Order: sequence, then C-alpha cells, then structure tokens
Amino acid sequence: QVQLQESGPGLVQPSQSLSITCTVSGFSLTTYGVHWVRQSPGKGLEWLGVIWSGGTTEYNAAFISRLSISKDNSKSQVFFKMNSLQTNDTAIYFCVRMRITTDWFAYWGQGTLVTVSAAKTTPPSVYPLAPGSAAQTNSMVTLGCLVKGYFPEPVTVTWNSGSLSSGVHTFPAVLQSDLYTLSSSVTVPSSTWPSETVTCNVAHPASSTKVDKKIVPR
Amino acid sequence: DVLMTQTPLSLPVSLGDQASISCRSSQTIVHKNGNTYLEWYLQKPGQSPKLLIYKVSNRFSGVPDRFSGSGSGTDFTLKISRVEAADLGVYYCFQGSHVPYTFGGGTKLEIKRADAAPTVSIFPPSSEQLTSGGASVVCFLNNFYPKDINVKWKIDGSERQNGVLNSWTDQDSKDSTYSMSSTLTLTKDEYERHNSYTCEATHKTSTSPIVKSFNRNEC
Ligand SMILES: N[C@H]1[C@@H](OP(=O)(O)O)O[C@H](CO[C@@H]2O[C@H](CO[C@]3(C(=O)O)C[C@@H](O[C@]4(C(=O)O)C[C@@H](O)[C@@H](O)[C@@H]([C@H](O)CO[C@]5(C(=O)O)C[C@@H](O)[C@@H](O)[C@@H]([C@H](O)CO)O5)O4)[C@@H](O)[C@@H]([C@H](O)CO)O3)[C@@H](OP(=O)(O)O)[C@H](O)[C@H]2N)[C@@H](O)[C@@H]1O
Ligand SMILES: *[C@@H]1O[C@H](CO[C@@H]2O[C@@H](C)[C@@H](O)[C@@H](O)[C@@H]2O)[C@@H](O[C@@H]2O[C@H](CO)[C@@H](O)[C@H](O)[C@H]2NC(C)=O)[C@H](O)[C@H]1NC(C)=O
Repeated sequence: QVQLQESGPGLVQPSQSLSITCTVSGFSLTTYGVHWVRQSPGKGLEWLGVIWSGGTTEYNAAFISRLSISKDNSKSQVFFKMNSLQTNDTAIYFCVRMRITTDWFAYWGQGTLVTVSAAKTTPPSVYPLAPGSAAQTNSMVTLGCLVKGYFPEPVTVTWNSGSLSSGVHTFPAVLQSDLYTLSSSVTVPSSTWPSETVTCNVAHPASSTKVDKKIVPR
Repeated sequence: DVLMTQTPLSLPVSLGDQASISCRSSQTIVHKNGNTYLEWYLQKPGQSPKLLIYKVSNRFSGVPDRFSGSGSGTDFTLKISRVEAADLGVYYCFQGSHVPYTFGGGTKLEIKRADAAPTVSIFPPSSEQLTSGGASVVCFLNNFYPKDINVKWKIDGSERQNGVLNSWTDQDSKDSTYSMSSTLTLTKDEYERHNSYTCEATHKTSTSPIVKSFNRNEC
C-alpha cells in the first residue's frame, strides 16, 4: 500500500517559512504526480499545487508568489516550501496522490498541523481524574486525564499504551491564556478498575515529552 | 477559478436509508485530455479524506458498492445506499480539470438514532493540580443523542458562568452518539472558598436536569 509520510515543523514564526518533506513509498515519483492541499476550519480544503512526474509544477495563483514544490525521484521525496506565513496560513498541510485516471495509488497522508505563532513551545501538565472519594459506584466507571497548559497542538492521548481504545473520548483542545487544554475520558467496568491498572499516556511531540499518569483511587 | 457548490450543508439520515449529495460547478470541468476529473471524498472524524469516486462515476478500488457517483456538465451527485453508522463524516467534491483545482465546501452526514440520555461524571481537582496552585473541576457528559445539550455549573447553589470551557466530540461512528466536556477553572484559593460544586445537564431525554455534585469538605 501507498504511504505518504510527512516531516516538518508544526510551529512557524510569523513571516518565516514552512518546509515539509513527503516521503513516498508504494509508487514511483518518475511516473505519478503528487499534490499539496491544506485544510482549515475557516477556508476548508484548498489545493495548493502539484508536481507532475516529469517535474513540471503548477500552483494555485493565490499562492504562486510564495510557494515552491520540488522533488528527488531517487530518494522518493517531495519537498514543499511556503514563504512569508501569516496567521491565516494556520492549517493542516497534506501531501496527496489525487486526481486519478487509471492508477491505484490514490492516498492522502496524515498531514502536518502548522501553527503560525510567535508563542513559545510549552509542555503539558497532566492530571489524573479519579472519581471523588465520596463518589458513588456504578457498573461502569468513568476516569479521565486533564492535559493542561501546552503549546502548540497536537498532543496524542492513549490509555494503557493504546490497548484501551474503545469507550474513550478525547475532546478537542481549547485555547485559553495562550495555551491549550484538553481532557480525555475512558469508561471501563467497575469490576476491572482499580484491580486492573488504568493509565493515560500523553505525548507532545513539539516539546519531546511523554508522560504516563496512573489513575489511582482517591 | 471553478467554484464548487455543495448542497446540503448538513444531511441527517436513518440507518439503511439512502443519502443524496449534490455538487455544482460554476463552469464545465472537462480536462483537455477528455476526462472529467470530478472526485468525491469522505473525511471520517479524526482522519484524512479518502477517495470514494473518481472520474465522476467510478468507484475507487475497495470502495463499497453502496457509494455511486453520477452527473455531467455542471451537475454532479453522490448517492450512498443502505447507509451504515461508519459512513458518517464530511463528504467533499473536488474538480481536477481546470487549474486551480478546487473543492466543495463539504456536506456533513449525520446518523439518526434513538434518543439517549447523557452519562454524567464530575471530578474534583486532582491532588497534583492543587499542589501546583490550580483547581479545575471537570464534568463529562457522554454518549447522548440528539446533539443539543446545555450544561450549567453551580457553586454553593449559585450559577457560575465565568471560567467555564466546553468542548464537543464529533458524532461517534460506533453508536452514533455525541459527547461533551465542561471544565470550570478556578484558582486554588477561589476553589477553597466554597464547598458545593454541581454540574447540571439539560437534555430532551429528561424532564429534570441531570445533576452530579460533590462537597469539597466531604473530600
Ligand atoms: N497526446 C499526448 C502526448 O503527446 P506527445 O507524446 O506527442 O507529447 O503526451 C503529451 C505529454 O507529453 C509527455 O509529457 C511528459 C511530461 O509531462 C509533464 C510532466 O510530467 O512534467 C506534465 C504535462 O501535463 C499534462 C499534459 O499536458 O499532458 C497535463 C496535466 O494536467 C496532467 O494530466 C499531466 C499527466 O498526464 C499526469 O500524469 C498522471 C498523473 O500524475 O496523474 C500520471 C500518468 O502516469 C498517467 O496516469 C496520467 C493520466 O493518463 C492522465 O493523463 O496521469 O499531463 C505537462 O505539464 C508537461 C510539460 O508541458 C513539459 O513537457 O510536463 C514527458 O515526460 P518526460 O520524458 O519525463 O519529460 C514526455 O516526454 C512527453 N511525451 C500530452 O500533453 C498529449 O496530450
Ligand atoms: C491572509 O493574511 C495576509 C496578511 O494580512 C496582514 O497580516 C495579517 C496577520 C493581519 O495582521 C492583517 O490585518 C494584515 O493585513 C493578507 O495579506 C494582506 O492583505 C491586505 C489587503 O487585503 C494588504 O494591504 C496587505 O499588504 C497584505 N499583506 C501581505 C503580506 O500580503 C491576505 O490577503 C490574507 N489572505 C486572504 C485570502 O484573506
């Protein structure tokens, strides 16, 4: 299967540039085009440009003054660079094979969330949420993890190193005092916890942090 | 530029019924090579868009028979037969015939289901947070339907509006429900001035609000 793996910085200072490398596996860059697309809540999906198999590039005229796409066929890499980023360039940027005629290589990468800000990288504080010491007991118990005061997005929240995946709600982050906060709940049988350990795992790639917080009865 | 206009913006559908989604282009979209590069994408919650239909009416390899594309000129349609819970998300059309390539605004497919009351849980500040000088009180309102809901905080019986942050999930692909978090943030000092903390949910499934509460002195 196709993979379009992206690397590049999440956080870009205003007026500076965004560079993303897309590493292609599963098809030859000498034969197929690769497109770049971004997604924001305000403007939806915007096609930015394409690099065709022979190297010809086409760009969206709205961005052409500050956008560059290039590639290295032998390394199977496609390079995106955009200059002079402002706050309205905040978006998830994707390397994509789309607009297909006959091939089976359509694929959309996981994307790179790009935040355009002069605000500083800050790791999260992670707090376990156990029910109150006088809280009543039910057949299913809800536990949680409060992830507070981080920047920029994203964080990844898992439970029991990703083995506890069902019954989880990880809420969208909200931005307050220039920092993000989110919470995650998990619901498990009362005959399981606390006899069986439940731990939330929080990764914040931008600060290289990985924290585990065991949920302990109060 | 070719403007792609989708309708409707939002589409509720029962399980097993058919959904129909429209995309109109502001001009014709025949590429010079003769192909009409009209594509339909589905973006499920938490995921990247995935190709369903290419060149107007061709199902991409692996896409279920329930998805069908049609149309010509400036009028295109996606039909989803026998809708399943896993079909929820945002559907987008795309034209790749005339540069710059453009997307429609999206149509959110919502699954109808039977009403379900929220499961409400309240959490006092953690001992760890209190040690750092903060005090967040968290309330989860989980797995409810329909999506419309209201949450009220009371501190020692008085409604508190300031310092509440709310967040909502997308519709759940397993059970077609919605969830919400509500977090009341105070300083440790404000928190320790009061005793009773209450999260109250109002939802059409109950006549009375659903109340979860704790007393700081009973902790
Ligand atoms: N009748 C066609 C025939 O005429 P000639 O053989 O007499 O020239 O071929 C013409 C194209 O000539 C070849 O051009 C390539 C270089 O092509 C590109 C480049 O790759 O850099 C791209 C060109 O752009 C077009 C085009 O004008 O043909 C239009 C684009 O919208 C797009 O549609 C591309 C490609 O066909 C896209 O290819 C894919 C894809 O990425 O999706 C992948 C393919 O594998 C295949 O699946 C096709 C589909 O069949 C859809 O077509 O999709 O084409 C254009 O920008 C030229 C530019 O003008 C500079 O040439 O660059 C040459 O390759 P290189 O040797 O590597 O340089 C090749 O030598 C030429 N023969 C075509 O235009 C005529 O219609
Ligand atoms: C996206 O934003 C740019 C930048 O706008 C400026 O910087 C922003 C951070 C904000 O502070 C704005 O108030 C500023 O105007 C827009 O480009 C500017 O557009 C105006 C004309 O509308 C022009 O006077 C400025 O010189 C432009 N600056 C630059 C660097 O180009 C741009 O138009 C916005 N794009 C869209 C699609 O709305």
